[PDB]
Amino acid sequence: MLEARLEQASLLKRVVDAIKDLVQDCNFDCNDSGIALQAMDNSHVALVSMLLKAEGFSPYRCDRNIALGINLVSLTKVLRAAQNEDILTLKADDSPDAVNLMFESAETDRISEYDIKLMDIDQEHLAIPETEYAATVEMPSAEFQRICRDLNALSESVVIEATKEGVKFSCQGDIGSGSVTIRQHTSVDKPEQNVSIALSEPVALTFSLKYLVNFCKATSLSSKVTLCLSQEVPLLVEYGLGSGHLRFYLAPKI
Amino acid sequence: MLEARLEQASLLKRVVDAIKDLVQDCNFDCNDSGIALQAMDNSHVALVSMLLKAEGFSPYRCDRNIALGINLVSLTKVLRAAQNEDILTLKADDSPDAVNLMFESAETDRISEYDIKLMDIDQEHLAIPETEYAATVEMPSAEFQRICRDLNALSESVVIEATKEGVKFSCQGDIGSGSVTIRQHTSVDKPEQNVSIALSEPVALTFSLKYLVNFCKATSLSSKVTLCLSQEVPLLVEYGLGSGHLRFYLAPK
Amino acid sequence: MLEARLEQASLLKRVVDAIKDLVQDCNFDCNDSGIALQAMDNSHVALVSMLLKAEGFSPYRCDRNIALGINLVSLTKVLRAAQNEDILTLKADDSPDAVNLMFESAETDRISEYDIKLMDIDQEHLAIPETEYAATVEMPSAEFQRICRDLNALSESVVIEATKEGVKFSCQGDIGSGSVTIRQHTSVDKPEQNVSIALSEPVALTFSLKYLVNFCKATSLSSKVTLCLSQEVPLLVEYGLGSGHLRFYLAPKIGDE
Amino acid sequence: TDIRNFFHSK
Amino acid sequence: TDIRNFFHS
Amino acid sequence: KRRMPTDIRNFFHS
Repeated sequence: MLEARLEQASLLKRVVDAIKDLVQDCNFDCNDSGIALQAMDNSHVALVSMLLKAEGFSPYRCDRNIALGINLVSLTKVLRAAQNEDILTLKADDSPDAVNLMFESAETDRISEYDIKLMDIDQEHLAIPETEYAATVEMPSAEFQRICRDLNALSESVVIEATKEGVKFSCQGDIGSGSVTIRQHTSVDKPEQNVSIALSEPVALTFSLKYLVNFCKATSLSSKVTLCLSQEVPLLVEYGLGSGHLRFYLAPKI
Repeated sequence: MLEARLEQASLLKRVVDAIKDLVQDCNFDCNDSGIALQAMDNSHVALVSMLLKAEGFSPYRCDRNIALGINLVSLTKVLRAAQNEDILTLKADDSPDAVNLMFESAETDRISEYDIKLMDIDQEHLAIPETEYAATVEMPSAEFQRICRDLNALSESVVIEATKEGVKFSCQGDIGSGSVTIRQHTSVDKPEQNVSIALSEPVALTFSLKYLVNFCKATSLSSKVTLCLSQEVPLLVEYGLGSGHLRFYLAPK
Repeated sequence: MLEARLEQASLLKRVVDAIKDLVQDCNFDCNDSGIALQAMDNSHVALVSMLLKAEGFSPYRCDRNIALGINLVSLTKVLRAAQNEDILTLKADDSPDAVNLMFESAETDRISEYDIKLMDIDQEHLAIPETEYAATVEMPSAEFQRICRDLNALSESVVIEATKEGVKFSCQGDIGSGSVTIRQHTSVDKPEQNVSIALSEPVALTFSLKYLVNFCKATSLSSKVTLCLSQEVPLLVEYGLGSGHLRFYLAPKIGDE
Repeated sequence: TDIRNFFHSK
Repeated sequence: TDIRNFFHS
Repeated sequence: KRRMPTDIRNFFHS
């Protein structure tokens, strides 16, 4: 019924590690598109939107649409038993009581198999309206993670101000104030430290640093992160997965 | 008089780190062959059997049979004060209340000296019979440790099944079930990841993963581990020391 | 005003990490010679004496004498936001309510800028006299750190005995007794393991191992540490910063503990 | 503060 | 359960 | 509170 095989298991390992601390139990909706996920945290403050397109699996085969209700802590415990370079095979029958994961060793003739009992999750699906953002910032994911951790040590809220010149992350706390200003940057041989600002109108919004630090647990998935800002819409933090995406939506502090 | 000198102190450090979390207070029985240890855990489910042969000590001199009753936490605190590549000298009188430990640095002309007070431990000696095991598995110690920790995250018990094809470690829990199957594996390039299975009779037994994870704290002692199984005897997990051995015996569930 | 820039922030981060766990709130006294610090711990058993010479900053500019009262935990949180390979600029106004720190990336145009609110701290400065010590020991700082940690696992107090043979650190505890004896080790091929013992009179004093372990948080500042001892004077544990120094003074233990 | 103030259900 | 059912005292 | 004997202020003048 459902088979999705990852050529290197690392991807799923990182994907689950980028999600678990934000949302506990989730539905993996599998269809002809691949595997999608939409989940709000228990706050109802942020929203995870993940798409793993059929392109990414060795054979991807989904005979019928299926929702796999999985506890992400259990899935993390099962995925920790796989090596980054193992061959991962996910399978599920029609009307499944469990999801089957198989990890195949590259070198040795070693085979691991796990069966995770599925969950019944009522999730209330939300409609994402395909938004045009006033400001779009492309930056190194590790630099954004460092900024978020640094400012989170001082405060609970960060102001992101996007202009044509660059982006300014600022905060205020008991210690005092802090700011990191990044500028529009191009490099030829080393493009891992590039910063792009596509802007039609300056934006300035305030966000929870705890949620941004949780979002930055996706840093291992890509060397670039995209921040999308506009008034009256939530912030979009997007990590490209290669034939898919992992997106976090965060409502501003009002 | 007893003097036993180890060329690299790391060995004793790792042995005590491999024993302390399973058994706290232990007797080191010292005789002409070397330093032996036999101890059960407090719930009496597992048994530690260690032999440090005189061959491994540069001068070994044990004039009389003697029992050094040591608290392994105190010994660990003292042994942490030695470097991995230090020279260790253990000394004791014939009627001792304490043991003398000396750490000599190879390069710098540094000498550390400690006197550890001994304790009185009532000796539980058990007779371990000359067993012919139905299954004998030689595998990478790090792989066995990884399997044990992985499955211990999922369950409390592991079924070890040794058959003609290979060895299967299986477990069941509230989350679900899991299994890791290893096969006969010889390689000519990287031989540290070799797996040998000598089988005369298929075996299937159930064990506590907590105790196996505690056993795997001896991983630092050897790159290979040997598992010895039979339907009616306890599991043997053995780590070679070169000049001796460290063995864990686990009663099945 | 005050402006002083370090080409590599590492030093200040390291310096602050060697002091914060011993003393939290302190005044940084800035003048034409540079940035100095003298602070006692809350129990008044140890004393930190730091000098960061103007030599170490490429532009150093201090127009008037200024005392920056800083909470070292806050400063540590701010300094954690600097990379080891950043350009650090410390700044202060004439009548400052805060101190300004700037971290500039070497590669890229990235600028991090922080303002730490200052504190009102009355510092009780002591006159530390130019002493000629009976014993002076130069040894690897990491070796001294291991000695202190090892003996702290067994006891609360260490007896330091400096004689012509060498220097011996001994302790006694519930587990038993222990001692580490070092002798000078006149040079090697790899000279990071040298031990120097300059002695004019034997010394024997008892010290708190907790305070010495806290002192050894300066191990990251230099590969060697200097111990200075004399009967009836405090122990001096010194780490060189090059164009500056960090010194710890510890009063000997006098009790029945 | 609620994310569902920006995203309509179903 | 109980290692001592296999090894005589 | 009195100063205790282990106190660097017993060793260094004001």
